[PDB]
Formats: sequence, C-alpha cells, structure tokens
Amino acid sequence: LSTNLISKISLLRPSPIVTEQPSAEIREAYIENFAKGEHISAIVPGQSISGTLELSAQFRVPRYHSKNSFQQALQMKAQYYRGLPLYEKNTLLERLKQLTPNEIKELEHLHDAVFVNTGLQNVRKVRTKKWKKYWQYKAGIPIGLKRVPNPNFLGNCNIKDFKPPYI
Amino acid sequence: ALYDYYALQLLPLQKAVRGHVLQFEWHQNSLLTNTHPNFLSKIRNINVQ
Amino acid sequence: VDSKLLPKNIEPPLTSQYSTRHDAPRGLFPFESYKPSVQLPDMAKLKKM
Amino acid sequence: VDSKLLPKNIEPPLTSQYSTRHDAPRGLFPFESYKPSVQLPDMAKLKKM
Repeated sequence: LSTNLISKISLLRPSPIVTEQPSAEIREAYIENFAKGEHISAIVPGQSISGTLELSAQFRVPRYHSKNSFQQALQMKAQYYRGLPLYEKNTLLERLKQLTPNEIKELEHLHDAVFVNTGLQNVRKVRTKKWKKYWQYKAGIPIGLKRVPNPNFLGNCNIKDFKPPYI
Repeated sequence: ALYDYYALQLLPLQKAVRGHVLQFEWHQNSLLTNTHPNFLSKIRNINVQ
Repeated sequence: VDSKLLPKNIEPPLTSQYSTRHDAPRGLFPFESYKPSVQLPDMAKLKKM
Repeated sequence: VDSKLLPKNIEPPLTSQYSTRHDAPRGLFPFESYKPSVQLPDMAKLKKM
C-alpha cells in the first residue's frame, strides 16, 4: 500500500443506382421458364448501373472555317472554360493574324481533341463514383462505408475456436 | 531488469505452448506403420476360382 | 494527370485482407490432456528449512 | 455453396474445451514436474551447491 510499492506493483504486472428488373418474382419466373426454354411476357435485362455515355450528340468538331474559306484560300494559294483557358482580347487576335489556312484544319481538330478529352474525363469520374457504389450494394454493404442465418454468415461459422490447454 | 523480469514472467507459458506445439508436431508423425508394425492388412490364399 | 484520375479496370475489388478459417480433418490434431501450469513454482519451504 | 448447420453436441466428459486437469498423464508434452527430495544430507548438499 506504500507509494514506493504502488508504482512498482502495476509495473511488474500490468494487469436508383442499378438497372435490373427490381421485381423479385419476375426474375425467378424468367429462370423457371428459361430452364424449360420458354419466353415470358415481361422483359428482363442484365444488371448494370444507370447512365448513358452519349457522344456525337454533344460537343462536335467546331467550324472555324466559313462556307467557302477553304476553296477561296485554295484559289488565292493559302482558368479553363471547358479545356482551354480564356485568352485576352488583344493577345489572341495577333496570334490569329499569324496563322495560315493550312493550319486551321489542324487547330479545329486540336480543340476538338481537348473538348472530347474533358467531356470524357468528367464522365469517367462520375462513372467511377457510380461503380464504387454498385460494388458495395451488390456485396451486402448498405452504402458508403423470422430470419435464420446460414453458416456463411459473418460470425456464424460451424468451426468453433478451440482453446489451448494452458488457456 | 524490468524487461528481464518480463522475460522471467512469461517463460513457462512459452514452455506450455512449446510443449503443445511439439505434441501436435508429434501428432503429425502418426503413420500407423511406425506404431503396430504387424498391421495385417488383407491376404487370400489360392482359390479354386 | 493526377493519379486515381487515370482510367482503371472495372473489376471486383480486392479481397486480399480477408480472414479465413480452415476445415481440418478428424485426426489431424492430437488429443491433449495435462493443462500446463503457467504459474512459477514456489520454494518458500525449501529456503525456510 | 450449400452450407449446413451442425445441430448440437451432447458432450461427454473429457471431450470439451477446458476439459484438462493437472492430474492427467502427460504421455506427450515432454516437460516433466519433478518430486523435490527433502533429505537432510541432500539439504546440506543443496545449501553448499
């Protein structure tokens, strides 16, 4: 009980995201007739996530040339908004007073290649955010983390932990 | 010496696991022909068949 | 381009850090008796005498 | 895939967890517990050694 011993006694001993058929009775009736080899009335798709990757009904190749700015050039022998930073009024104007219509067709495709890459990057990010919630939903996790349990339940195994004799 | 005493505290529990693990290692040596070496398995003499 | 924004495979995620139990057969582990004594033996009577 | 539940085990004695005694024979577990010999000349020998 003395404080020379109390400090040493404890020292010596320390002691809307999927696109399946959500009805859980038409999927079973589909397989019950599919094993026979029969169609059914309703439709059933495979499971997936929602969302459409719709290109070419979106950002197009721009039209930097006029209706005849190439054939007339043929006769006369010639920070970011989406992916490109907005240029100042005076600095870009002398830059576009330098170029030639041999490079206008280059510039159109360069700017289209920037636009399509940004429009694929953001949709790719949204798609990864959707698949990370698909895989959690299909594995029993809710999101973002009389019943009878089967032996394949978390904590309901049949192989009980056997204890060693010294314990 | 506090941690010597820690090594002098948990030594025979270590020997207890050193005995049970060795006992199970001896259990691995079960072959049933090291034991009774006469295990008579199966014979049959010459039949008329 | 920053990493994790690079395109990655759409696959089932990794189950590497999962804890598995084992179905061991009937005669694999030996029968164990004699619980070992973890406690150190006391020799107060020997040094008292 | 098709797992089943083991129903219930009516356990006989000595076939159970914590069914081990100090009085049990150590067939295996080769470490021994030895009898202290208290003889007075052997007491003097132990005091000298």
